[PDB]
Amino acid sequence: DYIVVKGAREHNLKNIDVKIPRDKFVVITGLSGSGKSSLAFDTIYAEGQRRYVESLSSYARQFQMEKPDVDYIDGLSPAIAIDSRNPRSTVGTVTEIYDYLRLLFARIGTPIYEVCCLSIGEAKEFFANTERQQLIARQILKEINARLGFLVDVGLDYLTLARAAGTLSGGEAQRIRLATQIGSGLMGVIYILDEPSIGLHQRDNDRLLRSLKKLRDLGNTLLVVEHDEDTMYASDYIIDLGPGAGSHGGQIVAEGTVEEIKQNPNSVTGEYLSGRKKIEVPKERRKPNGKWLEIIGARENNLKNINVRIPLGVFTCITGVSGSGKSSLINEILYKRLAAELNRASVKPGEHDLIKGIEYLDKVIDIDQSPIGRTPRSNPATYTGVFDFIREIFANTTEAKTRGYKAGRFSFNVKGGRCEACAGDGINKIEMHFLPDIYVPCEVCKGKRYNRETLEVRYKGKNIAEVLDMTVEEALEFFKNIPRIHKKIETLYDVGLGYIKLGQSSTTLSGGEAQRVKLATELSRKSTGKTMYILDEPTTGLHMADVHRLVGILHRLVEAGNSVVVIEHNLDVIKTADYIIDLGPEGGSGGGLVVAEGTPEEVAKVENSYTGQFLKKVL
Amino acid sequence: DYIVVKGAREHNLKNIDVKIPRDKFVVITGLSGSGKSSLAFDTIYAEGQRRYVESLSSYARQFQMEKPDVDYIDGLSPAIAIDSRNPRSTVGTVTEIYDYLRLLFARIGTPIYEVCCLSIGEAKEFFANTERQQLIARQILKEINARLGFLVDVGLDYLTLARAAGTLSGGEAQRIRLATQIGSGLMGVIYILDEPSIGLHQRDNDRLLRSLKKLRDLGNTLLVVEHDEDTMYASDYIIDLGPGAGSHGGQIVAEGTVEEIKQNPNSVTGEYLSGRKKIEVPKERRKPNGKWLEIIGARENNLKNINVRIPLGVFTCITGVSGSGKSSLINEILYKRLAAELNRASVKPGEHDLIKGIEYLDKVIDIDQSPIGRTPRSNPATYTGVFDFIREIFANTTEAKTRGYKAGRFSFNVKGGRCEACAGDGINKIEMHFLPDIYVPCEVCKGKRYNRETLEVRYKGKNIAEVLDMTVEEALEFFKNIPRIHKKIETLYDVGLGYIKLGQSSTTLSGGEAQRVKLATELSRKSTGKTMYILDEPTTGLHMADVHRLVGILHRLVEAGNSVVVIEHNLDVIKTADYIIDLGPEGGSGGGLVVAEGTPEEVAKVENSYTGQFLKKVL
DNA sequence: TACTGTTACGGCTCCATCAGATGGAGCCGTAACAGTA
DNA sequence: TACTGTTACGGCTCCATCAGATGGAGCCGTAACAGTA
Ligand SMILES: Nc1ncnc2c1ncn2[C@@H]1O[C@H](COP(=O)(O)OP(=O)(O)NP(=O)(O)O)[C@@H](O)[C@H]1O
Ligand SMILES: Nc1ncnc2c1ncn2[C@@H]1O[C@H](COP(=O)(O)OP(=O)(O)NP(=O)(O)O)[C@@H](O)[C@H]1O
Ligand SMILES: Nc1ncnc2c1ncn2[C@@H]1O[C@H](COP(=O)(O)OP(=O)(O)NP(=O)(O)O)[C@@H](O)[C@H]1O
Ligand SMILES: Nc1ncnc2c1ncn2[C@@H]1O[C@H](COP(=O)(O)OP(=O)(O)NP(=O)(O)O)[C@@H](O)[C@H]1O
Ligand SMILES: [Zn+2]
Ligand SMILES: [Zn+2]
Repeated sequence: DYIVVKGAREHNLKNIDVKIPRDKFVVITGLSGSGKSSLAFDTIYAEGQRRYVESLSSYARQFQMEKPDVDYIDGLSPAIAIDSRNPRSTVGTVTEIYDYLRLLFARIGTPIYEVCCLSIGEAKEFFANTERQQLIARQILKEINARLGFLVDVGLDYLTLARAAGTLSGGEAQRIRLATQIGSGLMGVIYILDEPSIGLHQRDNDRLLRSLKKLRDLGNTLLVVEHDEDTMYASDYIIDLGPGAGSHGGQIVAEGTVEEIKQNPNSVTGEYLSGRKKIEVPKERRKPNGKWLEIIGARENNLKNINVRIPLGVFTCITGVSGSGKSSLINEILYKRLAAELNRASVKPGEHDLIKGIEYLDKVIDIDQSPIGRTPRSNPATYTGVFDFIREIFANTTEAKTRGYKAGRFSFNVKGGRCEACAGDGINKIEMHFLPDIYVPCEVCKGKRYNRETLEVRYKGKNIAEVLDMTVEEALEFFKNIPRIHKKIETLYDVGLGYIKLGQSSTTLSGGEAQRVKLATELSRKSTGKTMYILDEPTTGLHMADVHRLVGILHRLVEAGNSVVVIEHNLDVIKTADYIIDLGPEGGSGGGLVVAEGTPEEVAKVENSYTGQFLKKVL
Repeated sequence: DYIVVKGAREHNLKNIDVKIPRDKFVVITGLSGSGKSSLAFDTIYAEGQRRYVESLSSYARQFQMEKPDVDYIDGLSPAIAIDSRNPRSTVGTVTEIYDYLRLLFARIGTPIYEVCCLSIGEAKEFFANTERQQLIARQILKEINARLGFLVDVGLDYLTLARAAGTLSGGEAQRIRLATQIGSGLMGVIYILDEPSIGLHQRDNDRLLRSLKKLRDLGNTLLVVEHDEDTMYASDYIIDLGPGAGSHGGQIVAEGTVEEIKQNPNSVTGEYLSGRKKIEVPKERRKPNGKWLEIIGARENNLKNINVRIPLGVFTCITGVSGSGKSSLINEILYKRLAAELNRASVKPGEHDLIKGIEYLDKVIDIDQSPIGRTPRSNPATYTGVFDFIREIFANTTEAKTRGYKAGRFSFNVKGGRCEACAGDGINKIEMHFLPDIYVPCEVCKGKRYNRETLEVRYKGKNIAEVLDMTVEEALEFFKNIPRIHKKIETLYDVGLGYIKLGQSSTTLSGGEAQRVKLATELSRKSTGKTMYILDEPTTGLHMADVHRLVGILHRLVEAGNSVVVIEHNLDVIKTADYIIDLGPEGGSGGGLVVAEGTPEEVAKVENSYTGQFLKKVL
């Protein structure tokens, strides 16, 4: 009737104990980097999967989850966790249809293109329209029909089998994954969903919530990690972590029904839910000053030759259902054209007639939708580009000049100035042939990543390792005088990473922390007073407080005289905009035209847009 | 609250529907080859495992269970099914201790025998008696300690790591497997145990029942297939199949509590439980006539130089705990010595001083404990040796003489007289690269396994395929005149296989059917009136009716003037014996001496033997 | 003289055990060139 | 003349995809030899 976890100390958990009810819809909420993903994925899912698969084949197991740093878990059950630009990965590989087709052509084929090029619906119709062949391929046909039906019911029936999954839209891919993993008709299995509401419109989120409720009604336990109010308002239990983030959080703050979290004063999530902390709605929207940017005849992806006008110098939001061509309209055409015109980028734009008003701008800055790449040779200091300035600082010291050390001698990724015993990693690489790997600190350099000769050179009494092993808040005061490093550190501090260290490995970063690192890196660049900001889904993996910080900095940038366009599905960002362009009304071939356009109130008055009705309800 | 199976037609199931309660101890009983193993293992376990692992890695899945021929299963949960003389398989490989030791020696070893040669207890004591080594091998040590503790608690703490698992006793190996598979502390998992009471004494069965009840109290479902009264008397639900075996059974006869099965008149299991059908206890035991067989100074395995005397010409049973040296005393010494003395076998006997009374015998016949080997090129006719006589019959026909066909032309395992299209298999070998294989009948020979030229030659109006595709009951009348084939078929009929066909592939045979085939093959040999029968666990995988048939034929053989020794743990066989030799009192190094010896009443009067107390309670 | 026991050899089949490689992209570091203020 | 945008190349690391081999034993078929009645 419960899952009792005792002595949970994985990552940043401060030896906490929880009692997660069974056969219930329970969410895990908190700040970015607070401990939700650790507590759920790295402990409960890991223990359940390991315990189940330990009673299985050893070779198959080698081809499981590592043991968490926990004392004991009671009431555990087998766990399934739903939770890349790869050219060699298409719809057929993900849905396994391509494997079935290859096997069928190898077995009963008579010595392909018409099936791969055909859509899901066309292929299903063709399949539905000597008995030895049927006897041989009865199971293949049954599996093909089941997979096609699941994909059609997932809301992505317009896709083609030969299309690459790297270019696949977030909503369609997420729906396909949910249909594949949820459709098993099992009972007594704990399901863990790590942020299952990314790249999904409100209607898609509602359909996913209905599907999850149906799955839970079978007699399962739903443990989802969510940041959206819609998900947390449709659950019977909430486990709130915190009270802060990073080393300042990792313990349970509040627990219970959403009303209990609302009444709880120690929970930031409850305060943001009730309304004690809220994003202020602008009383007076910024009216356009006559400066407009027009694109005529969009013909990229599912574009139906539409005309849209985006004002310059105001807050602009792009809305619509998943697959409605928001990215195709904004990124692939506008960003590429602006980059080619201004930054002299050698990139080919999308299919369009022409764009007016380009001369009104002077610079373009963009944040795409792809996540960042994780590597142990990177940290926030290297990612944001401030590490080069810090290395120049350390090479500008009198000791560095006297000893001849160059600017590249203070980096662990370049030989000649790093601990050669650990190859600059800082820890050894002891690995197990058939067991999860372990981390052992390197005793030659004691984890400082630099040898004695490098650490001898000190700037203001601190060597490179000390400044790498200290947080952004301290670096704000340490580098106050010098303007460039101060600006970069101030951007990192304002984006919300005032607790993280400058040398934390990116592989250990959370999704929200990496997202905020990317946002700070892109927004730390110089603005000339007339700049075009194109943000594509910036509030992903971000709590409402981080969303508030991002909205504040974006509005400060807008007030500085620049223009901002945000492709966001979040109502908090949408309600603060001054001009909303809506696309749709359906994903795929069913949409690609402007359902509505205007100020948020005008779009809300529109009775056709789903976003219009959602905005009317919100306002 | 239930598992609903509809349209179950795997193997010999006649499209039946069952409602198996959840979170209960439910057994599946019936005759040998009735449908228990199919219904449980091939349907419920298969569907549960496939449904769980379909939401897992594709490559790992290739390195699952085939889809059963069922309509739908409701209320399913992930399923774990507990259910060879391999020199390259020891205790370390089964318990995975050897892999851990090899990994530890590769990682922290300083550039083995003392650990492999040491027992489990010695190794545990040694392990329990720079911190970098402990940090590196903390998980390895924890896993080693957990496995050693589980093995010790399983009741097999005296074993050595270097000992081969092929020579491992049944009780110790079964206890180790149960400890390994049961110790996972999971909840909501269906456990399927296929005959978990083979090679186990009554005390070991009781300890296993206690362990299974403890495991079920966690909130799991126990679906065991059992033939022993002790297991079926400790369950809250019984699903009895039948009413016959083979093609005469496969449907549900009775279901409910053991009292309901007792009161049910249509169930054979209930009739045997209540006492309507029972094995008659001999009123007057066969007293020895002075003929005795003495072995002095046994020194094989855990033998403590004991003296035992086995009478000649009476029913003798060997009892004792698992590992008490029953096989070591009887088989390895007596059978080898008798074979070398009489049959001129070139085998080396065990370590003993000498054996008296060998000249009193004239022949030795034995049935060992190892199961039979499964191959698609064998059937009961080939296994029992009657196929050679049938082929000689078919080569003795006038058509065979006229056409020149030899005795080997009527076998599907020899080229030149078989369907070369299917290579004598009778079906094609269509295989899937990553899917379960399928069977397609060969259209060249229509499944008759023989070409037109071979099928032209007919004996008494029937060709070889027709006589191969007909049951033993028909073959009893067909071959009535000829004495050798009549004797072999009569042995096969009396052993209980009056429904099976003469050409059924052994790979499709059940455990009880293969066991009875082996018993018939060994007991069909000629007896000279003074023969020594050494049966080692003959009533394994056999229902009480098959046990009754075997007891009847054994007692007829004894009354014919021969001697029989049975190494059996079954009380039904034991209570009908005339002289019981008990070994023990503990398995492994803790036993190897005669706890008691005498008639069943005298051994029952003994207050030290566990078998004595069990016999006293039974009588 | 035939039936029955053994061994011996050739060919076919099942089962437990051992214990990854590759192409694509993303990131860090350095170099080079051009526009602007 | 310095700051900031781009491209271009070498080296390091993560992730999805492809889609078994071997030694041991057991069984069928045939041959060969020996004991017994
Ligand atoms: N190996 C590690 N050592 C120390 N801290 C770590 C380690 N790995 C992760 N952390 C930190 O632990 C905190 C919790 O991370 P995690 O639990 O994965 O994220 P989360 O709370 O689900 N947040 P987010 O994904 O951003 O919504 C973060 O501040 C991480 O930087
Ligand atoms: N390379 C491509 N070629 C053809 N069609 C594509 C391609 N990439 C995406 N599409 C389709 O174009 C439509 C719009 O996709 P896109 O505009 O990228 O999504 P989006 O609006 O950002 N939606 P989402 O990411 O879910 O919020 C969808 O039906 C996609 O499947
Ligand atoms: N492929 C098949 N086609 C037809 N009959 C089959 C096939 N496989 C197995 N059988 C028969 O189906 C019957 C049920 O076998 P099975 O269910 O495996 O045994 P069981 O009832 O558990 N008995 P046992 O193991 O002897 O205690 C037996 O008579 C088998 O010979
Ligand atoms: N080859 C061997 N070398 C040494 N010890 C052995 C060997 N085979 C078995 N043993 C041990 O000798 C003891 C008796 O085994 P054995 O007499 O073969 O079993 P059993 O009496 O038939 N018991 P069971 O089969 O469970 O009913 C056990 O402790 C075995 O582990
Ligand atoms: Zn080092
Ligand atoms: Zn054929």
